[PDB]
Amino acid sequence: GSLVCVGTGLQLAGQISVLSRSYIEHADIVFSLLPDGFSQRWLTKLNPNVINLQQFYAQNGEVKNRRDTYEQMVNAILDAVRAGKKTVCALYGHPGVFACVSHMAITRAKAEGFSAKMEPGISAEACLWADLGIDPGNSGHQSFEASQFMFFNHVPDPTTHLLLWQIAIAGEHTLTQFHTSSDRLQILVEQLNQWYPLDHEVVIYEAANLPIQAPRIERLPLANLPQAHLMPISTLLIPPAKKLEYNYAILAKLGIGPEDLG
Amino acid sequence: GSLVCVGTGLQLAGQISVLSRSYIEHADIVFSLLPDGFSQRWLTKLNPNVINLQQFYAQNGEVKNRRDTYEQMVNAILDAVRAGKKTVCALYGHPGVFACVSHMAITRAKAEGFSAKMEPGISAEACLWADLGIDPGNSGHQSFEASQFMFFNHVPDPTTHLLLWQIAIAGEHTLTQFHTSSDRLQILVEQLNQWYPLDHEVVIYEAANLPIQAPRIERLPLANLPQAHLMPISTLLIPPAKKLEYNYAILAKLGIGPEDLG
Amino acid sequence: LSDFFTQLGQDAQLMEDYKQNPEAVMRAHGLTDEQINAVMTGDMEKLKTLLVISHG
Amino acid sequence: GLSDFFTQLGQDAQLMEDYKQNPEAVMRAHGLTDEQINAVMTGDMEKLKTSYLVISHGNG
Ligand SMILES: Nc1ncnc2c1ncn2[C@@H]1O[C@H](CSCC[C@H](N)C(=O)O)[C@@H](O)[C@H]1O
Ligand SMILES: Nc1ncnc2c1ncn2[C@@H]1O[C@H](CSCC[C@H](N)C(=O)O)[C@@H](O)[C@H]1O
Ligand SMILES: [Zn+2]
Repeated sequence: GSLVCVGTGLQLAGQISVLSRSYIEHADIVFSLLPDGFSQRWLTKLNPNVINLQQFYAQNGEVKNRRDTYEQMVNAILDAVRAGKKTVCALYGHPGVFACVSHMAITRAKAEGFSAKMEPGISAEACLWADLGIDPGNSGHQSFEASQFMFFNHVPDPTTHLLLWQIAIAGEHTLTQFHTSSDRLQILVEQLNQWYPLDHEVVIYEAANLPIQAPRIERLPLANLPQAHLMPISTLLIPPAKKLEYNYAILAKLGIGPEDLG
Repeated sequence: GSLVCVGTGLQLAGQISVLSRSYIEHADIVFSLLPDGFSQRWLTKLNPNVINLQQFYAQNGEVKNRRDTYEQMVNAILDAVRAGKKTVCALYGHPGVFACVSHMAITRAKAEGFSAKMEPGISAEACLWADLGIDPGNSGHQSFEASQFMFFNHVPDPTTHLLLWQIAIAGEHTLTQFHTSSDRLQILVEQLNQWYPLDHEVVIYEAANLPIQAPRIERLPLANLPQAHLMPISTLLIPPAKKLEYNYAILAKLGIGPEDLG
Repeated sequence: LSDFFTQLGQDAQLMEDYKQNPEAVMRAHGLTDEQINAVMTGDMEKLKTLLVISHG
Repeated sequence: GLSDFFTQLGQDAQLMEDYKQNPEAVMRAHGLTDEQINAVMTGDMEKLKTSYLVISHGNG
């Protein structure tokens, strides 16, 4: 048995890599986690032997720690590998970007003496740069999971483009709810206000999953965030609050000045 | 005429998106910037009408500011669009990640009233997560261009994975050289030492471009960077120097604590 | 619907045709008026009538 | 020959898995020479090719 984890990108059918599609086609079995039923039908036509990982999520308003969902997901994948199947895990976007299931499965597979690798895919971050026409290298880039930013001490660089992932569940500590509340978002606004003014324009971004769909690119003041309509697939972009300023300290060590810059 | 900028990823042939490959195949003309001659041959077989942007780089030890190189690249692309050609720009990796040519061409094309868009691709960063088995969401991620980190004021969060791109030309202020010097790297080491010990293990990473090639994953102490062997495609990964600390201020506002964390 | 969307997402010729004239292309692939309306209004939920894998 | 092989290997997951099982066998079967094979096994990319890739700057 063996394992290969691939990503399908965000867009239907077209955003998967040539080689990754090939892996799905030749697999003995595929474990999937895709955005919608259109992608699910696409996958099944490519390879009929599919197990949908969606089933391991809380069903019927049940209370279930996502930690347990992920564990059950990993175990299902490993059961196929241990059985001797050439196993492919097909996750939307990049299989190892803000996704613990693939990394976990690969680690466990290697430990039990199985071949396991991960193939990179196109993530929501990659879609954002393209859709917004922003280069992460322009003034730098930082990414944080929203709740982690709240729970732990992170210090952002306000000259960079800052991304807060999973903004829709920002502050949801139990890991049992599918969305947070406005009061939690308000606490985030107050936290961010350390670096960013209340009137600072931020962007709620949602990459399209269908080819006939337009991305969501809603600009609004940071203050209005708690009233905004957020979805699980929402990412919050916080543009720079300050322009780049010369680092005279290091310039001096280099024995040069701003005017010497090419 | 119209413009579509696509990425081909890092790996030969297999790492381009299905739709992006289709764009190349149906293009009137293609402007390329690919890693090697294997990739160049691959492209020419998909579409014979190819102009190599590589020609706009300084030739024969000439002194040329890279800003001029990029301007000439953009002008070549736009000339084809202005002529009425259905134009595609094929850059390696992601066309809009630490790459100004695509963004610039799209901006100028729109201003002249032409249809122009960018399709996301698999970047070196995307390859890094997979090859090193690191989830950027684990403790967050930050990216900076090495020289910009030196010339301008940037403050890294030492709890996150930090990436310095274009490490090979770190501190090369003229934009006319293809590499930097060990004295320049030593200055960067002293700068980084504000947050990172000299014995802090860092990683020089190079994603493979060929299917028979293993990636470069060289671990060394930060102190030794100035003596290391770097290539233009080298990226420096600096793992966290500190673990995540609790944000009691926010936790209290949320009315919870570490023990209530799901 | 499903067959159309899958083709459109993969085929750059059809994609460029679509962008030129969405309604003409959609009608040519047999989409109903209500399906076309849903697309043009951007009502994705109606099209499905006719994701968190980590924590902090 | 060499180029054709690499292009196919990069795209075809079946061949890739075959290659991973037995590199030398697959390479020899696709007509690669002993020198080419040696280069692959020693990871000498330079010999296999027997260009600048910077598309941005940090001067603002
Ligand atoms: N269509 C979409 N548009 C924008 N952000 C999205 C998105 N789908 C997922 N995300 C982001 O990803 C988070 C889930 S984590 C999964 C991310 C996925 N592996 C990837 O490569 O993108 C969401 O909370 C959101 O922050
Ligand atoms: N094969 C490779 N492995 C690792 N980093 C690479 C790489 N090729 C390019 N890079 C990084 O990218 C920089 C050039 S900027 C172009 C990056 C490309 N658009 C992408 O999406 O990756 C290099 O200086 C290096 O920091
Ligand atoms: Zn990033």
